[PDB]
Amino acid sequence: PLVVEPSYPDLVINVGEVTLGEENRKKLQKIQRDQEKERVMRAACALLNSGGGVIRMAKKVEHPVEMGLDLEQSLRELIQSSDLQAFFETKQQGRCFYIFVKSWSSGPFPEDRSVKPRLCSLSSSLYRRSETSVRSMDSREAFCFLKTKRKPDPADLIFQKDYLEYGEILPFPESQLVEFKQFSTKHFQEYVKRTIPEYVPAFANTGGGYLFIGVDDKSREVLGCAKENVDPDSLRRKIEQAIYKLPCVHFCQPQRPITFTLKIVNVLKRGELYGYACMIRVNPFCCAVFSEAPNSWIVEDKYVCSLTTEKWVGMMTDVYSKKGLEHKKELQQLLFSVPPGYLRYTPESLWRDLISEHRGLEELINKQMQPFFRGILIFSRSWAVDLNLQEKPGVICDALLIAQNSTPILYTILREQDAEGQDYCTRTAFTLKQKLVNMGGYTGKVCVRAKVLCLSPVSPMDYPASYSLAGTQHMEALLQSLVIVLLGFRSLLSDQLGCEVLNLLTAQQYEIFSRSLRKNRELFVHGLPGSGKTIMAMKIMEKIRNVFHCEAHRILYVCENQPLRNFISDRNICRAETRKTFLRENFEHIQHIVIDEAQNFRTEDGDWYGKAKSITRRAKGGPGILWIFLDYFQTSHLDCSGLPPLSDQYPREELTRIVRNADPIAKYLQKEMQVIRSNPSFNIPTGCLEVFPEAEWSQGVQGTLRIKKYLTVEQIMTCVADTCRRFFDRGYSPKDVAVLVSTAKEVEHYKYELLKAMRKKRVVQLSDACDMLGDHIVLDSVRRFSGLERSIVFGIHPRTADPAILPNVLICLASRAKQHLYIFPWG
Amino acid sequence: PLVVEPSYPDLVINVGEVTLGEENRKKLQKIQRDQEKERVMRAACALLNSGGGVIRMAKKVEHPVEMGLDLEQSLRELIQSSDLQAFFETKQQGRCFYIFVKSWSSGPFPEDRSVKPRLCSLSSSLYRRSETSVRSMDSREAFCFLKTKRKPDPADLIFQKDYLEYGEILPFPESQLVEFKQFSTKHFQEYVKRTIPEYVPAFANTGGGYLFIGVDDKSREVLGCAKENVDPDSLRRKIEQAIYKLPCVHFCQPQRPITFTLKIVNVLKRGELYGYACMIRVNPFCCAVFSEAPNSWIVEDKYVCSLTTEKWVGMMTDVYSKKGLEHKKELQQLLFSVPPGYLRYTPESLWRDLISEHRGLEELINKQMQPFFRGILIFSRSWAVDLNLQEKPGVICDALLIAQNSTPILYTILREQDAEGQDYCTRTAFTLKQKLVNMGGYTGKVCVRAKVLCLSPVSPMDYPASYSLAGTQHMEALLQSLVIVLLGFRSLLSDQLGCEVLNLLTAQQYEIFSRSLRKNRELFVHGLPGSGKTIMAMKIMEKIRNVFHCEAHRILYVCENQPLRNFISDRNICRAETRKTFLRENFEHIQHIVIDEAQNFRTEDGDWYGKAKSITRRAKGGPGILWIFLDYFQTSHLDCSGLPPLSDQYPREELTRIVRNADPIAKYLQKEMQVIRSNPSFNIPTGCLEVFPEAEWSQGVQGTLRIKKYLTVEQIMTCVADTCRRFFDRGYSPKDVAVLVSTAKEVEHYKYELLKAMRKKRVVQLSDACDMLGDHIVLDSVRRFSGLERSIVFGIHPRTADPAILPNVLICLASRAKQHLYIFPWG
RNA sequence: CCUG
RNA sequence: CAGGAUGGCCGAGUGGAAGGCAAUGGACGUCCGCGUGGGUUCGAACCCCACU
Ligand SMILES: [Mg+2]
Ligand SMILES: [Mg+2]
Ligand SMILES: [Mg+2]
Ligand SMILES: [Mg+2]
Ligand SMILES: [Mn+2]
Ligand SMILES: [Mn+2]
Ligand SMILES: [Zn+2]
Ligand SMILES: [Zn+2]
Repeated sequence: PLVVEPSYPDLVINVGEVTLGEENRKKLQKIQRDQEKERVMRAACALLNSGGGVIRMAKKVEHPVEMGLDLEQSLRELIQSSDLQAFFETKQQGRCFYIFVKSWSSGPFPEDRSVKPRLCSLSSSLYRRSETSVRSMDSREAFCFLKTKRKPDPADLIFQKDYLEYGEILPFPESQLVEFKQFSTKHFQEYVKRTIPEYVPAFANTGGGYLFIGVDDKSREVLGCAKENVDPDSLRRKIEQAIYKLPCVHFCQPQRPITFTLKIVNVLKRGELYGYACMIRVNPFCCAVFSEAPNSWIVEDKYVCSLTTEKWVGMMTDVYSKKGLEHKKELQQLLFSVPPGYLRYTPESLWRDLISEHRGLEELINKQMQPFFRGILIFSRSWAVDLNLQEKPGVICDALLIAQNSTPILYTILREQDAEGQDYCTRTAFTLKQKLVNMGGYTGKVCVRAKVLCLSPVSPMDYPASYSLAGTQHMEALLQSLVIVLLGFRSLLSDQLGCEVLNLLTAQQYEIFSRSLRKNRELFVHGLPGSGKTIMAMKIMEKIRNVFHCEAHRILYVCENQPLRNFISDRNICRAETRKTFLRENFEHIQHIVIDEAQNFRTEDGDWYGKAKSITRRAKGGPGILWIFLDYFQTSHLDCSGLPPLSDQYPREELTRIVRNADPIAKYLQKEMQVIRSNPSFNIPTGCLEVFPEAEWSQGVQGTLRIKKYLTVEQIMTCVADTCRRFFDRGYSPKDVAVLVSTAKEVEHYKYELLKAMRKKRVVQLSDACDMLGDHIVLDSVRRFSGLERSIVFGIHPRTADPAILPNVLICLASRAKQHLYIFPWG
Repeated sequence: PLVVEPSYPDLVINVGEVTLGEENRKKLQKIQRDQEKERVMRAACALLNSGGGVIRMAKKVEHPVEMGLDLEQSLRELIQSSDLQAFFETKQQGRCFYIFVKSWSSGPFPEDRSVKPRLCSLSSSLYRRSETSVRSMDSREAFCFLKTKRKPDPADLIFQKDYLEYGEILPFPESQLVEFKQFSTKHFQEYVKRTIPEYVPAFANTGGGYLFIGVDDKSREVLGCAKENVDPDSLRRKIEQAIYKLPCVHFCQPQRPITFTLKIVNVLKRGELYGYACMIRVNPFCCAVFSEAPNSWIVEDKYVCSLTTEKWVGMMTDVYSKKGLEHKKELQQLLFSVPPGYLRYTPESLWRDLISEHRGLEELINKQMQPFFRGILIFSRSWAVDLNLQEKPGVICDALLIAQNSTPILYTILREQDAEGQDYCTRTAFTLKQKLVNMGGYTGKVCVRAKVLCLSPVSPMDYPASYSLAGTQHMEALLQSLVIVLLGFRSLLSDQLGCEVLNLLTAQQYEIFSRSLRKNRELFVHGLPGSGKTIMAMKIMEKIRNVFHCEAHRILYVCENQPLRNFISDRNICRAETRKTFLRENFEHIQHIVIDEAQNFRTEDGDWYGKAKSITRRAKGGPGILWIFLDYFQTSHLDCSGLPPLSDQYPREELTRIVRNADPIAKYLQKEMQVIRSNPSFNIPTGCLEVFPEAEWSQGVQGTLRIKKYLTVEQIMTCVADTCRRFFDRGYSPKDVAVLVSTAKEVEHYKYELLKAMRKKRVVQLSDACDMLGDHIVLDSVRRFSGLERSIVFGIHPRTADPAILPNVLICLASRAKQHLYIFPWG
């Protein structure tokens, strides 16, 4: 049999002894030549259908030889092209001959999904009547045939007869619908058995036709087979069983069997019976009829296996991340930008951590990277875990090199030499390559070379020169496939990519939303939880500056909360102030005003709404911009806010698509908003909450949502410390974490008890929400964090004085977390 | 040389006497068999590349015969498939054998435009190196190869030597870069000439390589050619000339020749000169190299012609109605809807006119149409003129039948029998079929039969059954192709299709525009001329009814002009009134108000804007909708309108895309809008006209723009009556025509002056603008017609009493015409 | 297509 | 799974059109032709492939 050799970072099939050279292969018998050809073609088909690999065959001579014309032609028939170089490249060393196979189709969503077939095959086993001949459908023909089937006569005059005269001349030739057959007397019955499988499917697949057995092909005479040698009823049984044995597939209901008419008619000579003529009429079949199982091969687990008929049809007709697929080029430019003239190390934070922790690692890597002038080196604690494999103790780190004039190399750094190290690195490189093709959709020639290194002071297969990354185009295509693969697993780089995907989604929505600036002066923007409301507000202020040509200090932003204004003010895109500062101080020189989280405002201090109306109207270039962002789902008190009635808040723009939280958090927000819909506060006008998230919208970003009820305070706080330490080990920064509690009065207690457990985990700085620019964790209340967001958020013990306010708290909490959310409720 | 038979409504190629049957073609000499095959294949390739047709062969025998397996296989190679049935169908009667060919690729923009090649070929003459063999690229391979080219070693050790030894073994085998060839024993220079085109193109197309002439293919021994047999310098000259004779096509700058190094090296024998060896190193070539001109054929005029290298490459590497193609399904369902169970005559106005004019025409057509139980019969004065051909006097009408269970038939009706009648009908049917395929992009099997009929007292081919329209899908696909064909010619149905295209464009822009109904309550809609402002106003009231669930009478429409008020009222979508009626009567029962042409309102009667606000913002379901449609380019007077200041007119929508006038009219509108902007009216607020139309927006609808300056009143009126009579003869209704005058005081004068000429033309009814439903030519002033549209507009002597309005009046005139605009300015 |  | 198909007929020829019952396939010394169509070869009846 054929089995993949496991010691390699690639699929490598050993086919054994093969005779190579056309002169040598001409001296073989037909049987042995065909058997060696079949082994090699099974291997090449399997590697084409499974992401590529290497065929290894032992050659019986020492000197370089050519492949042989018959093997060449079989490879050409496999790829349906004379361009062998595109998929097959051969090397030979000593007594070893290697063929390097590229994948046929790469990824779940190739560009050519409707253009080229999913699989290569040795044969499709689909036959078509092609005028007077029967021909087998190549992969492209069969692809088109099934793609068509999936969508939602004088001969009959002869067939109607109940007897035939011996020597009768039929008045029609063989044609698209007619086929005449004659057989020798002794073998007639076995010849019929072998005939049915090749002509019945061809008629069924094409439009039907008549198969006349007992008619001379050339003269069209009726001859039949002698009575003594044929039993009509046994013949009928045999033919019918052969016909029903044919494998049929369906794309419809009802899935009825092949329909045909079988007639065994009498052949009369001089008025006496001589023999029997068999006539089959084959109606056109609704779907595809195979003569047998297709001859297509794939690698699964470790065995080269043959696809079944149904699996083959499924593949020939029909976590993957489409947001990654769509944004791959932008994401690659952001994270894995290829430097022009030096080797880049990423992530820089993880690299610095590793070099600080381990002595001599810097020198080791620098010495190992001398040959590679340009490219990128991507580090990790364990690429194995990054790919959902098992971790190996003793692995300092893994690094993936993607440099010019080199193949991809996966380095594994060990503290001390190990026997299992090379196996671990090989498994990791093999998985990485298979993902780069089968998930990342890479269509080039790719290999990952596994290389173990030891910090304490089988040969590698040589690939053709076409497997080396020759420059920017290849490196960028491979890094975009790497982006798409990383977005399918949980890891530091997959989390950075997910954050950038969220940013790109927000930018799309903002481009849709910013077209209203030229159309409005007064606007009430009703956002939903996690709709980017604040990001739109900032980008709108920038757009106002650019369009109206007014200086930044002429644009004003008003919010309820000090942390939020602090955050907005540090942008230097406008003047930012609070409701109280706004109501107190004078702003006559201000032309444009933006107001956010207005539903949290209060009427105690004064009529901020009227003040802003006046300030904006008295602007010189007509009335200025007065945009009031608000979200009633995130209300923070039962009092009135000073907003005009719901019927007065016009014109309106609604931000309904969730673009700021990953998929789990978004689903949680969607579910939880129904509680607020069920019981809203009385300060909320009734009809406002009848805004619903877009049903067709998803973020396509992975995240973590964990509910950890039934725990005590010290357990919560130790768990938080453990999780933060794990993230910091994986490479996250503290400035990606925030801890949110019910009220600002409990902030001091929870800070103390968090530092009590953090002093065991090597970070001793917790900051309030009023500072967000330093590299430290943020602890604060849910409410004081309104308008801010962090990648990882710890939600501790929701609590408020009034039931009428409690329902909001879960939404106002979960909406603060971009990717990872941990909830610790009371119980 | 082959020629098209001209007596047919199709492309028919008569290839002469052909031997058919496998048993008959097996008895031939190979030369005769191959010559017959070449003739048939040239015909088939030409018909594939030229829209399809028929090949006629004369078969030497009386009885039915299969085509022959070599002919079948050549057709399979031609279409690169075994599905011959899709393109080739064969019939035979007596001593005639027909092959009906379907077009390979049809239409200017096929669905498969970028995936399948435009041409079928007998040979591409493009060769690629495939390991150790040279292979010709089929059509699909050559298509992909040319796309790739269009988008923007141990052998060298031997090659470096300057002498070799007889019997030397070259230490490397043949490979993708190396070819071993022996010299011929007989004719050496001729052999080298023969072999250079076989190998130099393949190396040049596939990365270069080495060709060693004089090296045994099997033993790899150096043999060379005897010294006395060839002369090295003449051999070099012959090789270089053969190389430079190779056709090449470039897709790049510069267009450099083929690059190579040619070496003739002495072949010693025991240290003495015995012979010569030829070494060619062929460098990779930037573009395609042909061994000879491609073997592809096409029907040009009356000749079957071969395509040149450059014509073939252009065809392979790459009026028409884009909007027709985009909306063909909707346009077909509007105009050419095919009913279930009865034959439909269209256009019915033209049909009625024809039967009224001619005695017995109804009887003739109804008699002819008995056989057909379903379909559509499309009449015309002259389908030949519709298709840009020449008219034939004596032709009553042409009808195009498209009925179930029948092929298309073009009928020509003559008053009296004529010899040229059948020729005229055949030429028209040929043009129609070729257009349906090559221009309308029909991909099925199509033939248009040509029949002549008379009102007073070569046999057509019989097409396969697949050429008859089986049912709804075939009839609809064909009618959708006819839609695209018609939209490229100037005719009555083409003008109706253009009107419906403008309606589809308006509906799309309205789908964009109507999203503001949820988001605004007060809206100022600023439309440009021809931007469909009134259509939006009507359709948005239709939407207000559905979205506010109120009855129609709750909506109020207010405009300036009585004709427009009437046109709106007669639709029963709302209550419609005038500004003057509005400012007097009671309307507080109203919830919603839409104001149109508000720029033309006047202040002297009252505060209409104040009344509108007051009525709307006191409705029960909150403030009502108050949308105001205005167009500052279409200002009719220089006084005050009563609108709020431009700085106040928010929120604001803009309709900047012209969707109501054909392309010439729209361009003329833009050119006049430029004049307005250059010299704006003073009563308009300052920044209004800085609205600009969509730069790239086009309607793709053909129209008529004619300016007949320096005419007299008599000439103008006679020309108007003459053009009206021409249109009415062609089939346009009177109610497609409007005659517009500069001022209303001239209306009765010009009514008299018009009837004075029109009574010669057999129509007696004119109408004022206040009746747009009557089937009459509307004569009225530009001012009174503002807000109304008609297909044909006659603009007479436009002018203003106050100079500023001079270009505004021209714009308000032009914008009224949908398709045909005739202007008669001042002398 | 024929024969074992 | 093997073995076949040659000129008028019988039959010899597996890589440089016998013989037998003056010639006794053809197109224009080159080429095609040994069931048909292709391929390799400097060279094919001869080797390879498909088809009948
Ligand atoms: Mg014989
Ligand atoms: Mg023999
Ligand atoms: Mg032959
Ligand atoms: Mg020969
Ligand atoms: Mn048969
Ligand atoms: Mn060779
Ligand atoms: Zn079915
Ligand atoms: Zn070039």
